[PDB]
Amino acid sequence: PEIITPIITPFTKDNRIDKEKLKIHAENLIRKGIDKLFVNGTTGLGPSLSPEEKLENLKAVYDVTNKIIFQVGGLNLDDAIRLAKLSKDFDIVGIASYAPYYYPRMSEKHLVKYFKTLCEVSPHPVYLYNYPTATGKDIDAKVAKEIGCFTGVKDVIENIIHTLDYKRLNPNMLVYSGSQMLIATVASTGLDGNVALGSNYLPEVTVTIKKLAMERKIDEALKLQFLHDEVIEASRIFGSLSSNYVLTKYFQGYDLGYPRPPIFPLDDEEERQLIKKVEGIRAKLVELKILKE
Amino acid sequence: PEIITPIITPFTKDNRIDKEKLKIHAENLIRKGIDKLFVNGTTGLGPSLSPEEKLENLKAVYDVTNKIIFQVGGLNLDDAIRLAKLSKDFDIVGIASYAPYYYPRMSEKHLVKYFKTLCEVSPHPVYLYNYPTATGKDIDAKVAKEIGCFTGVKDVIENIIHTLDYKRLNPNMLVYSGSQMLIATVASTGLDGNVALGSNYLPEVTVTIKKLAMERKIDEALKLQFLHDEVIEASRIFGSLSSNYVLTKYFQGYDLGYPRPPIFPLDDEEERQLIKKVEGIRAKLVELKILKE
Amino acid sequence: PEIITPIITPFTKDNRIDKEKLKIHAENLIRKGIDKLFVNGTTGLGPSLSPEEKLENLKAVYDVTNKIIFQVGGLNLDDAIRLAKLSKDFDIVGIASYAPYYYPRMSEKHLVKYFKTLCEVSPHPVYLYNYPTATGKDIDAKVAKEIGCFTGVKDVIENIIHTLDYKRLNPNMLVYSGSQMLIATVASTGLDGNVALGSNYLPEVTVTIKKLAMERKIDEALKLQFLHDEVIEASRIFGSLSSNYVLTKYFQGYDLGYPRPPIFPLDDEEERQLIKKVEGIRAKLVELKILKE
Amino acid sequence: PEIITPIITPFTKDNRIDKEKLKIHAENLIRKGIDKLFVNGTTGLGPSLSPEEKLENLKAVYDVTNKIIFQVGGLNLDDAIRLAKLSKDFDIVGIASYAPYYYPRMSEKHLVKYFKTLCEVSPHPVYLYNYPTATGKDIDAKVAKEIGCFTGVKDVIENIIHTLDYKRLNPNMLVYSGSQMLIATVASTGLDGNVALGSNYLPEVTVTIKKLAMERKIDEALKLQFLHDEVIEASRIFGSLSSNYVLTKYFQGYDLGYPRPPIFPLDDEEERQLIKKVEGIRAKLVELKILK
Repeated sequence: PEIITPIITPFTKDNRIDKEKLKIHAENLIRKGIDKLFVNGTTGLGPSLSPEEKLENLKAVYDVTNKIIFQVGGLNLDDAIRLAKLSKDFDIVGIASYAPYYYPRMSEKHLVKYFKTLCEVSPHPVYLYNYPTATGKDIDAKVAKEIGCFTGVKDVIENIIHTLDYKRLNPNMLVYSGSQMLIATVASTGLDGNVALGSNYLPEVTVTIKKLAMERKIDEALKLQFLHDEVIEASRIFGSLSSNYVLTKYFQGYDLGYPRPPIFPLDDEEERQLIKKVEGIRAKLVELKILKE
Repeated sequence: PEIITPIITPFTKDNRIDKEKLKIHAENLIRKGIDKLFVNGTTGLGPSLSPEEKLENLKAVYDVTNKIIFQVGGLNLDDAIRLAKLSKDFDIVGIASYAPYYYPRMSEKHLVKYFKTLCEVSPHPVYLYNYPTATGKDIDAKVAKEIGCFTGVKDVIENIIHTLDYKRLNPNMLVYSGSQMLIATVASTGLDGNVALGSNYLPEVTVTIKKLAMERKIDEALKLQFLHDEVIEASRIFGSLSSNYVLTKYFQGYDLGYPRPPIFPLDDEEERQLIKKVEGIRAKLVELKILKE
Repeated sequence: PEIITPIITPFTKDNRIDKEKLKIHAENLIRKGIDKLFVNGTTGLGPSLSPEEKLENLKAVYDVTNKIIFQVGGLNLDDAIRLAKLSKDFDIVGIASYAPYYYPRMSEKHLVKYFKTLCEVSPHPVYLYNYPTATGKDIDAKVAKEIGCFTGVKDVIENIIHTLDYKRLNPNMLVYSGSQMLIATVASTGLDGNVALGSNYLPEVTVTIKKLAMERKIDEALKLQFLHDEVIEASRIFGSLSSNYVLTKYFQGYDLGYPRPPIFPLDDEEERQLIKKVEGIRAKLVELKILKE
Repeated sequence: PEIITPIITPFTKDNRIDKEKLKIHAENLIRKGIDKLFVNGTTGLGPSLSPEEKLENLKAVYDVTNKIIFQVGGLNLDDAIRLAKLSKDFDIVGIASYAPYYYPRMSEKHLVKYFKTLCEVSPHPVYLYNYPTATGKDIDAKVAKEIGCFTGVKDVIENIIHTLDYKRLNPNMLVYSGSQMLIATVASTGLDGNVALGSNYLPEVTVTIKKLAMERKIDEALKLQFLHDEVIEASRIFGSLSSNYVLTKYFQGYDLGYPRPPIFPLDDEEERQLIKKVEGIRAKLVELKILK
């Protein structure tokens, strides 16, 4: 079982990547037991980044670790190809792409051709990043088998049978769930792990749930799952992708800068309200010895 | 954890409930280890049954077992009230209702009042039957808490975090998933069991997956899960609610008659095509000693 | 260019059809210039009515007028067949059915077979009642052509090209829009009329918009269209199907009884709030000489 | 009322904007009666263009006409701001933006702030480009009123009451429908015109339908509407955004190059089947003297 963090991209006030804060964050995640870092995913505002910026993020995290999956996709296939080729000089886990987003009613043949083109140019294993609520497209287990060249899939969906279908139809594929329900996906149900959307700000909780689940301490894991879920709900009040910055600073104790507008930062009042909603959870996690005081 | 079968309603060729086939089927399910029978659910074509027929189903299954959850809902609240009251004389597990279907944009206040009215008249525990893809409405954990009178919920959805939310917000509620992914939901993830949509025709597989999962024989449970999933996929070719009849006859060895049009019966060609698609699965299950040749 | 009213079903406090109030309402609508009355549609709570109740509604309206389309559909095809046959003794415009509702993932073959069965037994022209938001199914122009036996379609959808497609692919079919935008569908865009959701409580507005639109007085019709839309929006505050009763009493001056729970009646305070929301609209309609005070 | 064409962006075989084919196309549309050109819309593959390419498109079309609405939106607000400011030196009709796409569950507050920011820096009138099926967001008449700074809206949706709501709640706003049903939106329903997604390849049909409609000749307008609809249905066989290139070449007689992958071009065989599907429609339009 592995935990993959879709790592946040810190931006400066000038709306450029803050490489030093990114390095600090990646170092903390690896130190806290995260297995692999997924760079330029939704949580990292991948679609908001130019190709150059996607490459910047890779370079900053690569200084720290090579346990990286490098998301390269976009609506200009030539740029995705150029990022795939540029990744050759990095001894990472793989590259990845979401399906082409925005445009409705794209044919299956064109979607398959997009992914097969990336596979044909990739110097690394290729991972499917399936995120239907954001892309409008589902690249399901059958289409993945037709594409035929994925080493793995990250299925960011709450429909857990949909994720298991990949393993059934592609027994050699590494299959990761992005379900919020870590207990039922990270270990012992047929999958290889979880792409954990809350692991940026509470990697200790994610990692401990994984351990407890592997030990079958389900009641103990549930208690932590529920605290995790309360933080997720609180993060949705003002926008989860923006709230992730405030929560990482609060729980992990270092600043992660700003998101990129139109993913606007929480304003002062929103930040204080969000902290009020989670300060009792922090206290409980300290009592449980999950977090340090 | 417990397995709940949403039991099929067998109809005769002239569209009457076949009470004797229903009793044979109910007896087989209990004998094969199903814990409880859910009567007049989607799988039982509940919405296609008059209130008089819904009661007729209860009476037939009650001749076999009292481990019944009696679905009574509909768009005439007086009929649902009458069925709830008629159930006083039956020593059953509970009554249940789906949310009012068909009408779009029903107010939360009116949905809450519908369920609270049933609770006020029920002589038994009341179960929420949540089936958003059919009713067009979701009665989520928060609305369930507001209603405040459910003894349990059957959450027929693949979104497993949605199901866990009921247990987090309502710790005393019995919470059952209708996910196809038995191996995750039946045991060891904090729910009370599974409403197993495929357990009419392969109760042995459902019950064995549960046993293997509880024993931590996950590789063995997975092989059976996949066989189950292949059958579910084949059932979708011609329509699962109709295919359920052919599959029960094939795997369990007794006739269950016909569905009720517009849930049309598979014709003979469709029956033969479906059987060809699953006969290798049957042979595998015989080899595995799950079924008898 | 015809206006069709999907007529309300008035119920008594005892939750039975109020035949006398239905007769008075039907008489008023015809007297105010509505062309045809559509009985047992969504606005009439069709799916909440037993087959016998659907037939009662036909009889009560038929005493008044033979300008009826009789909705007979449901989830027991035998009952819909019964009703179709029972209509033979009524010299009405046609019968109608929505598609089978509730059950998801019904095959095109089965949906086609449902409607072809009704056509085979019908003693009257058969009309498609297309309401995808309520039924979960779209019987579009292509499927209607495949069914091949509809005399007309009522397309209750805001997608106006969807409605025109029926006329393009079925040039001999009568095609009515259920769009809220009367001005654009009641005349001069290739359709045969509108099924007017608000014509129960303001038939005068509906009929006046029709005449103004034919007389090429689009500025005048727009003003009334806007007042009509403001009333529609106010009806959604507490639930449109319930608010339609209060609005008919307020604008037309006679009582229409109660809806059938779970379509709950507005309580006395909700009624007061709704009337305040439309008080100024009534005054404007009186000033414009469309309603007598 | 007006016809607005969301103009195609022609690309070369090596995936560069073909400025000289774009100018040929723009000049033809204007010559055939199109009122305004909407640049970097969905049909122009706006989200597939860098901000630098979005400006390139403006500069090329501006060589032909100033009757331009310049779409500048994207997921880096600083780039949209730059494009809005760069537009100052172009004497055009307005700028436009779609709502931020991709990210789900964006708050109304953040959506409003995005548009109000563009309004604060824009040297031209600002148009809302509402396309819920592509962006996942609906900026409806109520939210547009709250934003309060739109000169106009292009509502790319088949729900015609949704579009009229903008005029009811914002009486001074210019309101255009992107409905396929031209004959109901190009005149006599309270709207200011139509953003016509088939007008790239059959501008004659769009403009003639508008004329006939205004002239109350609804029977003849309907016959053209149906032919237009048959071509649109054919365009969906292999992909509408890709098929629009083949159809423009076939009906207008000049080459428009290629789309940008993953909007892949039709292959030679796909092109032949599409042409076979519409060849009878072309002959009919010629007979009717719509085409020559």
